[PDB]
Amino acid sequence: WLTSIPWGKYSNENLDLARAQAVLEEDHYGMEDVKKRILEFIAVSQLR
Amino acid sequence: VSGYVAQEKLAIAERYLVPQARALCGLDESKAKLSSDVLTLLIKQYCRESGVRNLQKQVEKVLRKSAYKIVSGEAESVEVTPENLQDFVGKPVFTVE
Repeated sequence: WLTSIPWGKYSNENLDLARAQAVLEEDHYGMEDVKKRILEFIAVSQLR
Repeated sequence: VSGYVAQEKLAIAERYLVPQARALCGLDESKAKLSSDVLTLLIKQYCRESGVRNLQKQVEKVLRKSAYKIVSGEAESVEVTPENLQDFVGKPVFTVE
């Protein structure tokens, strides 16, 4: 159980905003507020 | 320990608070100016609590929203101004003491 835990495995993200635009719009109409927040999140992580 | 005078919170936040959140949002002063007057308007209006925690949330919100305007947006240097402010953090909440 101790050895099983990952220590540093870091799934790589997509980081292009465009592809995030699409995939957010593909599957949920509206609810624009949450879309704006999460998009802002990726936009900042790409920076810092 | 006591509460804090409105100006007292000003003297706090310009030194020991804004730079801290600025290091949390990862920005530098070159692109994310915050005049004193915006802070005085903020603390006078949007948060009336003796503790400083609520002002800490506001100033956080403002900074990271500025970051979103940088990383993809237009301006290379956001400049908060009191007329600008209503954009970033919205409409005044409290007024009628």
